[PDB]
Amino acid sequence: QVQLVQSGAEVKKPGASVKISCKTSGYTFTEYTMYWVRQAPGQRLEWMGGINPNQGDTSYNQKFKGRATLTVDKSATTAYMELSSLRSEDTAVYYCARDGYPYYFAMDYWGQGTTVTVSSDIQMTQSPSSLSASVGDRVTITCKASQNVDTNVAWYQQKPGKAPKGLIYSASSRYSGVPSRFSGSGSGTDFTLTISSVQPEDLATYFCQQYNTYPWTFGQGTKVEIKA
Amino acid sequence: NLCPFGEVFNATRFASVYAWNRKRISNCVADYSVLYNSASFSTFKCYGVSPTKLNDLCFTNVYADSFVIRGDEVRQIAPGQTGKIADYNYKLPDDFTGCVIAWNSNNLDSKVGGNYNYLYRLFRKSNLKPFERDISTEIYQAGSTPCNGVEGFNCYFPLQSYGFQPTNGVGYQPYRVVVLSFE
Ligand SMILES: *[C@@H]1O[C@H](CO)[C@@H](O)[C@H](O)[C@H]1NC(C)=O
Repeated sequence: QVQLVQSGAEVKKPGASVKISCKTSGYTFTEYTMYWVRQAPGQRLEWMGGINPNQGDTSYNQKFKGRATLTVDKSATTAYMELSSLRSEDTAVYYCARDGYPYYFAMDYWGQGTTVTVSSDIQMTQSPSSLSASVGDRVTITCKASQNVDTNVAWYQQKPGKAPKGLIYSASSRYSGVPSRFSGSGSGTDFTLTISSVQPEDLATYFCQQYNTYPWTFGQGTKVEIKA
Repeated sequence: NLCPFGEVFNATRFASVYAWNRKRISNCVADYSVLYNSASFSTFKCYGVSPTKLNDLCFTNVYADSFVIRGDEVRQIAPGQTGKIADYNYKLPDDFTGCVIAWNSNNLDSKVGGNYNYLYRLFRKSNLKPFERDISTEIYQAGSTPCNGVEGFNCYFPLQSYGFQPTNGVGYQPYRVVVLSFE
């Protein structure tokens, strides 16, 4: 089985450096691209960049270039990310995630995440931002893209206190093992996620994502509370 | 009348391996002795036929494939091999009935500072089915994000150039290769 295992939590003074690692197992390490996703405390998910471990090439989000450095060590099948000159805006949780291309688009496996604590882009908007439903209702969440993204949209689910887990890639296809009550829909600029007979375990925050071009961008998230 | 092999063996320029070159030669006599002793070959190996008995082969056409790779890659011109060249450029089947000849051509095919005429395919989606030629130059998408014909992160031009200098070790020097394929 695929497993992404990140280094443990870090506490650093302003000015220090941190090199958080992500040890992979379960698959051919050099054949899958690795991304890093930040979640500042109570904030949107943010795609920081990516490294291709075959060649060691990288793409960074302009916001994080020159703050962040992405490397790999093939011999240790380990991806690394170094954050330099830490400011307090950098206190966040950092995830590593795997590009599942070409069998499953977008990020099909995430790491546990590492909390680091210091002391023309495509826009994605979701509605509603917050939602309360009863066991058995269908819930509907929409995502509007500021530009056309064809069907290069994925949805993730983030259960309380855990890493995002993929639900839908390619706008309407389910990741392996995802419950059939989640279906995705839409094309071009308007996407919807539908949960059909909502179960108590669906208590989560749900995010859309476009991967039509770099940088990848996320929606702000839709909190889904389940009354019992 | 003996087979016109010099046209393929002694030709002044050879194809790049990804766009390997194919001559149909027919109604002639393939003789191992004359062919082997015509030059100093570094590899000469036959498959499914007895070298001694090329004269005795009974064939309508012989297919002469030629191209250039580097020394270390010569191993891959053989039935049931794997690697760049065998996967993405030139693939011999397992029921292969023919021969494979090669020789170091550093003196013809290498300039100081580099010869860049010779290219190889580096990325492809599926593997090559035997004797298939792919000369397409489509940008290779390594990630979920589409390339739209433009080159960059996870979006690689699928051909690269050998940089053939005289300085290279014998493994990275050019080798001319001829594959006789009888039917
Ligand atoms: C190539 O030319 C040399 C010199 O004339 C000759 O000895 C050799 O037989 C030629 N090769 C073939 C395949 O005829």
